[PDB]
Amino acid sequence: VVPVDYHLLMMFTKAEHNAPLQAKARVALSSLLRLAKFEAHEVLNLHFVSEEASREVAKALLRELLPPAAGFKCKVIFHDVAVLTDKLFPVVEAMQKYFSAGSGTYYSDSIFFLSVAMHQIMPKEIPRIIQLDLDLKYKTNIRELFEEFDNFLPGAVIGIAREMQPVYRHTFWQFRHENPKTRVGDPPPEGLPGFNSGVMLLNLEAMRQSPLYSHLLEPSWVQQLADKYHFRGHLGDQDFFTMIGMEHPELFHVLDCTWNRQLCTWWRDHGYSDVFQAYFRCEGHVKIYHGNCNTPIPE
Amino acid sequence: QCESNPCLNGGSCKDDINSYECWCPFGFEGKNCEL
Ligand SMILES: *[C@@H]1O[C@H](CO)[C@@H](O)[C@H](O[C@H]2OC[C@@H](O)[C@H](O[C@H]3OC[C@@H](O)[C@H](O)[C@H]3O)[C@H]2O)[C@H]1O
Ligand SMILES: O=c1ccn([C@@H]2O[C@H](COP(=O)(O)OP(=O)(O)O)[C@@H](O)[C@H]2O)c(=O)[nH]1
Ligand SMILES: [Mn+2]
Repeated sequence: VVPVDYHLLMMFTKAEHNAPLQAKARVALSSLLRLAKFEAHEVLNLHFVSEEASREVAKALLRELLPPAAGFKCKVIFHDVAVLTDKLFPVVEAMQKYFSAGSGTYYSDSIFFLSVAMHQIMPKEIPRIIQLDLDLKYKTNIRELFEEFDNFLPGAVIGIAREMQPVYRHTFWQFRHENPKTRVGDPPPEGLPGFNSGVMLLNLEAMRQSPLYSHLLEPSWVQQLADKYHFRGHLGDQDFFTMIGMEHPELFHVLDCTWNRQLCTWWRDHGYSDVFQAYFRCEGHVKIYHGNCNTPIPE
Repeated sequence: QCESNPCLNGGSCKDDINSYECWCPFGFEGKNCEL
């Protein structure tokens, strides 16, 4: 049989003596594994980006959860955060000053841009990968997320869900001020509210093969757009994709909100009471809950 | 990480060193838009 691989990637760093993080990881990975089903020739590859202490923590957690109930083949892979940081830095350096807390350009922030250059980091034998936060709870078979790759229109390189708070309405304030009629930062269904990075379908082939996407990674393109949008953030990859998503929405297959149902309401209580609801509304059968900003996930 | 700057101007992080003023989203007041 022709073995078929599926690839997931999760950041899992600074996890020793971080019980809140370990408990989140535990909820995410047990729900993922309990509900996953794959055909006999298929293998689920779980990539973790970790320094050595967190690798040990993850191995202890994983042994308790593997092999999975459903009995399919599963392979665990660790990537050294230090090695990845050095590979990312040349590509990612020029964007750091716009999207990291706060300035300027520190190695410690480089790893938060991993997804933007994932196609240069993962070996060519990996054509596609799904990057996932560890503060998720899976309500369906993760295998189903992979069929969304099929719905990418020509030119789209990444699948990503909208941001469900008005954080980008706030971030794009000046651009919105100077452009009253803009959709930039407005709520759906017709506004561009920006993106959330908790669930991302990184089509590595399409990223590698896009002239547009490659250009946007260039220092001078990053700088021109950040200037145009007066953009400053501290959320890393999420901010960069949000920004280039304003200029080039063709690059992104927008996932339905049910694939990344964000629970965080921090922005509601910081100046956005009125409009908050229009950003936060998500209806349909939930597939993944995302307990962002440390928000308890319900049961 | 850093805490988001509740001000409309300046950096992404609250108490941005290069920021002197704080423009608060409508309905809030203070040096951190508290009230
Ligand atoms: C402003 O500061 C506050 C206090 O620190 C944060 O809670 C806010 O961030 C929350 O609201 C906006 C969300 O976009 C954010 O969630 C994202 O965090 C960055 C990504 O790594 C992650 O996957 C995504 O969920 C959430 O924590 C901040 O705007
Ligand atoms: O110390 C940390 C902080 C974050 N993360 C990873 O990066 C994500 C970023 O923050 P988190 O999801 O905890 O909060 P959110 O960013 O969703 O508000 C987490 O899900 C983890 O996968 C990590 O490995 N170690
Ligand atoms: Mn998260």
